[PDB]
Amino acid sequence: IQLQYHSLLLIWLLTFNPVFANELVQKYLSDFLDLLKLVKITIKEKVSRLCISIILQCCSTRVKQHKKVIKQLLLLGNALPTVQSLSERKYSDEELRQDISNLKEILENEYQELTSFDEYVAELDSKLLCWSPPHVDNGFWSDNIDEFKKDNYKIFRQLIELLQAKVRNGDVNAKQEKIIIQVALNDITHVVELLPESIDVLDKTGGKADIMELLNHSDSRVKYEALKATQAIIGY
Amino acid sequence: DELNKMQAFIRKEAEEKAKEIQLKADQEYEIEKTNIVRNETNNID
Repeated sequence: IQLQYHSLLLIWLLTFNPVFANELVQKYLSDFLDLLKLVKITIKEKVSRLCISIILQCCSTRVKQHKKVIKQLLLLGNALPTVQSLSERKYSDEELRQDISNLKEILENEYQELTSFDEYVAELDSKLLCWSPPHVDNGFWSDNIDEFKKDNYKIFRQLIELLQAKVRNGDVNAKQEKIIIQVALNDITHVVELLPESIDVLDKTGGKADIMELLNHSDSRVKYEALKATQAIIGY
Repeated sequence: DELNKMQAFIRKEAEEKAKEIQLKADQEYEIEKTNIVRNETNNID
Protein backbone atom coordinates (compact mmCIF):
# COMPACT_ATOMS: atom_id res chain seq x y z
CA ILE A 1 0.00 0.00 0.00
CA GLN A 2 2.82 2.41 0.85
CA LEU A 3 4.62 1.59 -2.40
CA GLN A 4 1.42 2.16 -4.40
CA TYR A 5 0.80 5.48 -2.63
CA HIS A 6 4.37 6.62 -3.32
CA SER A 7 4.07 5.59 -6.97
CA LEU A 8 0.79 7.50 -7.29
CA LEU A 9 2.37 10.58 -5.68
CA LEU A 10 5.33 10.38 -8.08
CA ILE A 11 2.96 9.99 -11.04
CA TRP A 12 0.96 13.03 -9.93
CA LEU A 13 4.15 15.07 -9.45
CA LEU A 14 5.30 14.12 -12.95
CA THR A 15 1.86 14.95 -14.38
CA PHE A 16 2.01 18.38 -12.71
CA ASN A 17 4.10 19.45 -15.70
CA PRO A 18 1.74 19.65 -18.72
CA VAL A 19 4.37 18.34 -21.16
CA PHE A 20 5.15 15.31 -18.99
CA ALA A 21 1.44 14.65 -18.44
CA ASN A 22 0.79 14.78 -22.18
CA GLU A 23 3.73 12.45 -22.85
CA LEU A 24 2.52 9.97 -20.23
CA VAL A 25 -1.06 10.12 -21.55
CA GLN A 26 0.01 8.48 -24.82
CA LYS A 27 2.50 6.19 -23.06
CA TYR A 28 -0.30 4.04 -21.60
CA LEU A 29 -3.89 4.45 -22.79
CA SER A 30 -5.10 2.11 -20.03
CA ASP A 31 -3.23 3.99 -17.29
CA PHE A 32 -6.29 6.12 -16.50
CA LEU A 33 -8.52 3.03 -16.30
CA ASP A 34 -6.01 1.27 -14.05
CA LEU A 35 -5.81 4.33 -11.78
CA LEU A 36 -9.60 4.53 -11.58
CA LYS A 37 -9.85 0.82 -10.75
CA LEU A 38 -7.17 1.17 -8.06
CA VAL A 39 -8.94 4.20 -6.56
CA LYS A 40 -12.25 2.32 -6.50
CA ILE A 41 -10.64 -0.76 -4.92
CA THR A 42 -8.51 1.15 -2.40
CA ILE A 43 -10.30 2.59 0.64
CA LYS A 44 -7.49 4.93 1.74
CA GLU A 45 -8.50 8.59 1.47
CA LYS A 46 -4.97 9.74 0.61
CA VAL A 47 -4.55 7.13 -2.14
CA SER A 48 -7.95 7.98 -3.63
CA ARG A 49 -7.16 11.70 -3.55
CA LEU A 50 -3.79 11.12 -5.23
CA CYS A 51 -5.41 8.97 -7.93
CA ILE A 52 -8.10 11.62 -8.52
CA SER A 53 -5.45 14.34 -8.79
CA ILE A 54 -3.41 12.23 -11.23
CA ILE A 55 -6.49 11.55 -13.37
CA LEU A 56 -7.44 15.24 -13.37
CA GLN A 57 -3.90 16.31 -14.30
CA CYS A 58 -3.96 14.11 -17.41
CA CYS A 59 -7.29 15.65 -18.46
CA SER A 60 -6.35 19.13 -17.20
CA THR A 61 -6.49 22.01 -19.67
CA ARG A 62 -2.78 22.68 -19.12
CA VAL A 63 -1.83 19.40 -20.81
CA LYS A 64 -1.95 19.33 -24.61
CA GLN A 65 -5.06 17.88 -26.28
CA HIS A 66 -6.99 18.08 -23.00
CA LYS A 67 -10.39 17.73 -24.67
CA LYS A 68 -9.22 14.83 -26.85
CA VAL A 69 -7.62 13.08 -23.86
CA ILE A 70 -10.77 13.53 -21.76
CA LYS A 71 -12.99 12.22 -24.57
CA GLN A 72 -10.72 9.21 -25.14
CA LEU A 73 -10.66 8.42 -21.41
CA LEU A 74 -14.45 8.68 -21.14
CA LEU A 75 -14.92 6.50 -24.24
CA LEU A 76 -12.44 3.78 -23.27
CA GLY A 77 -12.15 3.62 -19.48
CA ASN A 78 -15.76 4.64 -18.77
CA ALA A 79 -14.60 7.69 -16.83
CA LEU A 80 -18.12 9.15 -16.66
CA PRO A 81 -19.73 6.09 -15.00
CA THR A 82 -16.86 5.62 -12.54
CA VAL A 83 -16.99 9.31 -11.63
CA GLN A 84 -20.77 9.13 -11.19
CA SER A 85 -20.39 6.09 -8.92
CA LEU A 86 -17.69 7.86 -6.89
CA SER A 87 -19.87 10.96 -6.52
CA GLU A 88 -22.72 8.84 -5.13
CA ARG A 89 -20.32 7.18 -2.68
CA LYS A 90 -19.47 9.16 0.45
CA TYR A 91 -15.83 10.05 1.15
CA SER A 92 -14.61 11.17 4.57
CA ASP A 93 -11.84 13.37 3.14
CA GLU A 94 -13.06 16.79 2.02
CA GLU A 95 -10.24 17.33 -0.48
CA LEU A 96 -10.81 13.88 -1.99
CA ARG A 97 -14.55 14.60 -2.23
CA GLN A 98 -13.87 17.93 -3.97
CA ASP A 99 -11.46 16.26 -6.40
CA ILE A 100 -14.02 13.54 -7.15
CA SER A 101 -16.72 16.17 -7.74
CA ASN A 102 -14.43 18.11 -10.10
CA LEU A 103 -13.57 14.91 -11.99
CA LYS A 104 -17.27 14.03 -12.26
CA GLU A 105 -18.08 17.51 -13.58
CA ILE A 106 -15.27 17.26 -16.15
CA LEU A 107 -16.45 13.80 -17.24
CA GLU A 108 -20.05 15.01 -17.57
CA ASN A 109 -18.92 18.01 -19.64
CA GLU A 110 -16.86 15.74 -21.90
CA TYR A 111 -19.73 13.26 -22.32
CA GLN A 112 -22.21 16.07 -23.09
CA GLU A 113 -20.52 16.69 -26.44
CA LEU A 114 -19.97 12.96 -27.01
CA THR A 115 -22.71 10.65 -28.27
CA SER A 116 -23.41 6.95 -28.69
CA PHE A 117 -21.78 7.06 -32.14
CA ASP A 118 -18.47 8.10 -30.56
CA GLU A 119 -18.72 5.25 -28.05
CA TYR A 120 -19.44 2.76 -30.84
CA VAL A 121 -16.49 4.07 -32.86
CA ALA A 122 -14.20 3.77 -29.83
CA GLU A 123 -15.41 0.22 -29.17
CA LEU A 124 -14.80 -0.73 -32.81
CA ASP A 125 -11.31 0.80 -32.71
CA SER A 126 -10.49 -1.06 -29.48
CA LYS A 127 -12.00 -4.27 -30.97
CA LEU A 128 -13.85 -4.88 -27.68
CA LEU A 129 -17.60 -5.47 -27.54
CA CYS A 130 -19.61 -6.85 -24.61
CA TRP A 131 -23.20 -6.47 -25.86
CA SER A 132 -23.46 -2.71 -25.46
CA PRO A 133 -26.90 -1.08 -25.15
CA PRO A 134 -26.50 0.35 -28.67
CA HIS A 135 -26.24 -3.19 -30.07
CA VAL A 136 -29.58 -4.18 -28.51
CA ASP A 137 -31.21 -0.79 -29.20
CA ASN A 138 -33.32 -0.93 -32.36
CA GLY A 139 -33.56 2.86 -32.51
CA PHE A 140 -29.78 3.28 -32.31
CA TRP A 141 -29.28 0.85 -35.20
CA SER A 142 -32.03 2.56 -37.21
CA ASP A 143 -30.50 6.02 -36.67
CA ASN A 144 -26.92 4.78 -37.26
CA ILE A 145 -27.58 2.58 -40.31
CA ASP A 146 -26.65 5.41 -42.69
CA GLU A 147 -23.51 6.16 -40.66
CA PHE A 148 -22.39 2.53 -40.91
CA LYS A 149 -22.83 2.55 -44.70
CA LYS A 150 -21.19 5.97 -45.01
CA ASP A 151 -17.68 6.39 -46.45
CA ASN A 152 -18.11 3.37 -48.74
CA TYR A 153 -19.32 1.33 -45.74
CA LYS A 154 -16.15 2.00 -43.75
CA ILE A 155 -17.84 0.95 -40.50
CA PHE A 156 -19.16 -2.21 -42.18
CA ARG A 157 -15.66 -3.03 -43.44
CA GLN A 158 -14.23 -2.47 -39.96
CA LEU A 159 -16.90 -4.75 -38.47
CA ILE A 160 -16.12 -7.42 -41.08
CA GLU A 161 -12.41 -7.17 -40.26
CA LEU A 162 -13.17 -7.48 -36.54
CA LEU A 163 -15.34 -10.54 -37.22
CA GLN A 164 -12.55 -12.10 -39.30
CA ALA A 165 -10.05 -11.43 -36.51
CA LYS A 166 -12.42 -13.01 -33.97
CA VAL A 167 -12.80 -16.04 -36.25
CA ARG A 168 -9.00 -16.28 -36.40
CA ASN A 169 -9.00 -15.89 -32.61
CA GLY A 170 -11.90 -18.37 -32.31
CA ASP A 171 -9.43 -21.19 -31.69
CA VAL A 172 -8.84 -19.85 -28.17
CA ASN A 173 -12.63 -19.54 -27.72
CA ALA A 174 -12.25 -17.32 -24.66
CA LYS A 175 -15.36 -16.02 -22.90
CA GLN A 176 -14.48 -12.42 -23.78
CA GLU A 177 -13.59 -13.54 -27.31
CA LYS A 178 -16.89 -15.42 -27.59
CA ILE A 179 -18.83 -12.37 -26.38
CA ILE A 180 -17.00 -10.14 -28.87
CA ILE A 181 -17.70 -12.61 -31.69
CA GLN A 182 -21.40 -12.75 -30.77
CA VAL A 183 -21.62 -8.95 -30.65
CA ALA A 184 -19.89 -8.67 -34.03
CA LEU A 185 -22.26 -11.26 -35.51
CA ASN A 186 -25.27 -9.36 -34.15
CA ASP A 187 -23.93 -6.10 -35.59
CA ILE A 188 -23.35 -7.75 -38.97
CA THR A 189 -26.88 -9.19 -38.94
CA HIS A 190 -28.30 -5.75 -38.12
CA VAL A 191 -26.24 -4.10 -40.88
CA VAL A 192 -27.45 -6.76 -43.33
CA GLU A 193 -31.13 -6.47 -42.36
CA LEU A 194 -31.04 -2.66 -42.50
CA LEU A 195 -29.58 -1.16 -45.68
CA PRO A 196 -28.85 -4.55 -47.31
CA GLU A 197 -26.24 -2.95 -49.60
CA SER A 198 -23.63 -3.88 -46.98
CA ILE A 199 -24.50 -7.57 -47.45
CA ASP A 200 -22.73 -7.62 -50.83
CA VAL A 201 -19.68 -5.89 -49.32
CA LEU A 202 -19.57 -8.42 -46.48
CA ASP A 203 -19.86 -11.31 -48.94
CA LYS A 204 -17.03 -9.86 -51.03
CA THR A 205 -14.91 -9.39 -47.88
CA GLY A 206 -15.56 -12.96 -46.71
CA GLY A 207 -18.21 -12.09 -44.14
CA LYS A 208 -20.42 -14.97 -45.27
CA ALA A 209 -17.45 -17.34 -45.03
CA ASP A 210 -16.70 -16.07 -41.52
CA ILE A 211 -20.34 -16.59 -40.50
CA MET A 212 -20.30 -20.12 -41.94
CA GLU A 213 -17.08 -20.90 -40.06
CA LEU A 214 -18.60 -19.53 -36.84
CA LEU A 215 -21.65 -21.76 -37.42
CA ASN A 216 -19.43 -24.75 -36.55
CA HIS A 217 -18.04 -23.16 -33.37
CA SER A 218 -18.09 -25.24 -30.20
CA ASP A 219 -19.72 -22.47 -28.15
CA SER A 220 -23.51 -22.72 -28.16
CA ARG A 221 -24.00 -18.94 -28.04
CA VAL A 222 -21.59 -18.36 -30.94
CA LYS A 223 -23.29 -21.10 -32.98
CA TYR A 224 -26.72 -19.60 -32.29
CA GLU A 225 -25.52 -16.12 -33.27
CA ALA A 226 -24.00 -17.46 -36.50
CA LEU A 227 -27.22 -19.34 -37.29
CA LYS A 228 -29.25 -16.18 -36.70
CA ALA A 229 -26.91 -14.22 -38.97
CA THR A 230 -27.21 -16.87 -41.68
CA GLN A 231 -31.01 -16.81 -41.38
CA ALA A 232 -30.98 -13.01 -41.68
CA ILE A 233 -28.70 -13.35 -44.72
CA ILE A 234 -30.67 -15.72 -46.97
CA GLY A 235 -32.75 -17.76 -44.54
CA TYR A 236 -36.45 -17.37 -43.86
CA ASP B 1 -26.51 -26.61 -44.08
CA GLU B 2 -29.95 -28.11 -44.63
CA LEU B 3 -31.65 -24.84 -43.68
CA ASN B 4 -29.34 -22.90 -46.01
CA LYS B 5 -30.00 -25.41 -48.80
CA MET B 6 -33.76 -24.86 -48.51
CA GLN B 7 -33.27 -21.09 -48.55
CA ALA B 8 -30.92 -21.34 -51.53
CA PHE B 9 -33.39 -23.65 -53.30
CA ILE B 10 -36.16 -21.12 -52.60
CA ARG B 11 -33.92 -18.41 -54.05
CA LYS B 12 -33.20 -20.69 -57.02
CA GLU B 13 -36.94 -21.24 -57.48
CA ALA B 14 -37.53 -17.50 -57.15
CA GLU B 15 -34.75 -16.81 -59.66
CA GLU B 16 -36.23 -19.41 -62.01
CA LYS B 17 -39.66 -17.82 -61.55
CA ALA B 18 -38.10 -14.40 -62.13
CA LYS B 19 -36.45 -15.71 -65.31
CA GLU B 20 -39.88 -16.56 -66.74
CA ILE B 21 -41.21 -13.21 -65.51
CA GLN B 22 -38.24 -11.36 -67.00
CA LEU B 23 -38.66 -13.17 -70.33
CA LYS B 24 -42.39 -12.41 -70.36
CA ALA B 25 -41.80 -8.77 -69.41
CA ASP B 26 -39.03 -8.42 -72.01
CA GLN B 27 -41.26 -9.97 -74.68
CA GLU B 28 -43.98 -7.45 -73.84
CA TYR B 29 -41.35 -4.69 -73.87
CA GLU B 30 -40.14 -5.92 -77.27
CA ILE B 31 -43.70 -5.62 -78.60
CA GLU B 32 -43.98 -2.19 -76.97
CA LYS B 33 -40.63 -1.18 -78.49
CA THR B 34 -41.93 -2.27 -81.90
CA ASN B 35 -44.87 0.09 -81.42
CA ILE B 36 -42.40 2.81 -80.43
CA VAL B 37 -40.38 1.88 -83.52
CA ARG B 38 -43.53 2.50 -85.57
CA ASN B 39 -43.74 5.97 -84.01
CA GLU B 40 -40.06 6.45 -84.89
CA THR B 41 -40.88 5.33 -88.43
CA ASN B 42 -43.75 7.83 -88.44
CA ASN B 43 -41.27 10.52 -87.38
CA ILE B 44 -39.01 9.33 -90.20
CA ASP B 45 -42.08 9.34 -92.45
